[PDB]
Amino acid sequence: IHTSPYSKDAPLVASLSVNQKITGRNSEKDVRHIEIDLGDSGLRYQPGDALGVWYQNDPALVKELVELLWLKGDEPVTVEGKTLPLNEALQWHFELTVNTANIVENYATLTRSETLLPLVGDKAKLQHYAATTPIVDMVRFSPAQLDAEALINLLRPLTPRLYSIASSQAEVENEVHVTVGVVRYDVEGRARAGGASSFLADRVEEEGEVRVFIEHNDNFRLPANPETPVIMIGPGTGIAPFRAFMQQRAADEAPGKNWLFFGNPHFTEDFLYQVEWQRYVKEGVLTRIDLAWSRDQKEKVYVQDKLREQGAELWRWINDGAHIYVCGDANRMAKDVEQALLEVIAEFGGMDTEAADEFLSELRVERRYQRDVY
Ligand SMILES: Cc1cc2nc3c(=O)[nH]c(=O)nc-3n(C[C@H](O)[C@H](O)[C@H](O)COP(=O)(O)OP(=O)(O)OC[C@H]3O[C@@H](n4cnc5c(N)ncnc54)[C@@H](O)[C@H]3O)c2cc1C
Repeated sequence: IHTSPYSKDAPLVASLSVNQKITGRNSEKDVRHIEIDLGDSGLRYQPGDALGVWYQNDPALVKELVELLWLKGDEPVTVEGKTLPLNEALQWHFELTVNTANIVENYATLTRSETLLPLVGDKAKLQHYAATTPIVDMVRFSPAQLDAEALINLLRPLTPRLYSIASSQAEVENEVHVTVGVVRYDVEGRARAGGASSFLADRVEEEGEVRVFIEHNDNFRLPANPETPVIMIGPGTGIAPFRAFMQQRAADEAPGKNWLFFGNPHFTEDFLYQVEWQRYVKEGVLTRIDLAWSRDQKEKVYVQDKLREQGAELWRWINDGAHIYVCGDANRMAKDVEQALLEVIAEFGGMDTEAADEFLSELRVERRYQRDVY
């Protein structure tokens, strides 16, 4: 019923309409609010879905790599059977911004780096090297000749990055919006960044071309049912889909109660989309909002601490049939929010541990505990 030309292979050639820094002038983060125009295409998506974004590497990063190897583009290389100049394969077809244990160990072996060979066969050193030294600086630090084919052989194909959608088409129309944290760091003074997030944030697009597709997520959806209470836990860039949810519930005039738990380092710099949350609260759509600012005062505070502190009202909402949503960092945040939810269930339901556990699992079976963590 909704088939669509357009997918990860065959993406829509869309364009960039807004690229706006959303963190204040003293934040440590660079977060962009992006809006991509979907023209005529009819690309459709629902709150909860994600936008797949094809990206190109930075041409100044390819150039730095090409030059440290003594090559230029000129060098023909084979990518999936077609013959291309090396700087095109590097800009469009291969990953340059993520280093791995495997790429280090292979590059070490291949070039016989005098300086990286001591890492070969040592997992912990390899992962540590990779986790701190991007490809381009591994080559700076270990000069060695590499043909263009041996260079391409070593790299991993480029793949699109997924960004939770931050808009509802009922509000925005033929537009998609996304909330991108831009990965930025430096090695000795050389500015480095995430391939896709820095592409969106700094390069291709000027107001300008982007290749996109929808990654549907039927396991991350508002209640069909405008009256069911929703609980939303999305710190940092995890707030995206919750901006999709609220655009939807405001446009549909759903009367259901909505609660947002949000968190980030500083109230005055990292309150993503702060004046929307104020208008939502003012219009009656956002019922409750709890905020955790980790760096504003000494003791570190996170959304899990706020869940714990609102346990009793959380338990009352859960008992009113609330849906619970978690979005954001899978590594520590998802796990710490889970435990806090288990502790709220145990303490305000009457149960302790295994029963709290069965209770959350029943909520998930049942589709009242949905997560999009990454
Ligand atoms: C379903 C889903 C939804 C998502 N939603 C969002 C979203 O709403 N917003 C969002 O921002 N992201 C989201 N992401 C994550 C996003 O897809 C990306 O993985 C993220 O944008 C990073 O991609 P990148 O291309 O910019 O960087 P990459 O190029 O993939 O790289 C990150 C890296 O930089 C290096 N690195 C970083 N810092 C340093 C340092 N100091 N020292 C040396 N090495 C370092 C690399 O080795 C690795 O660490 C989502 C992911 C998924 C799967």
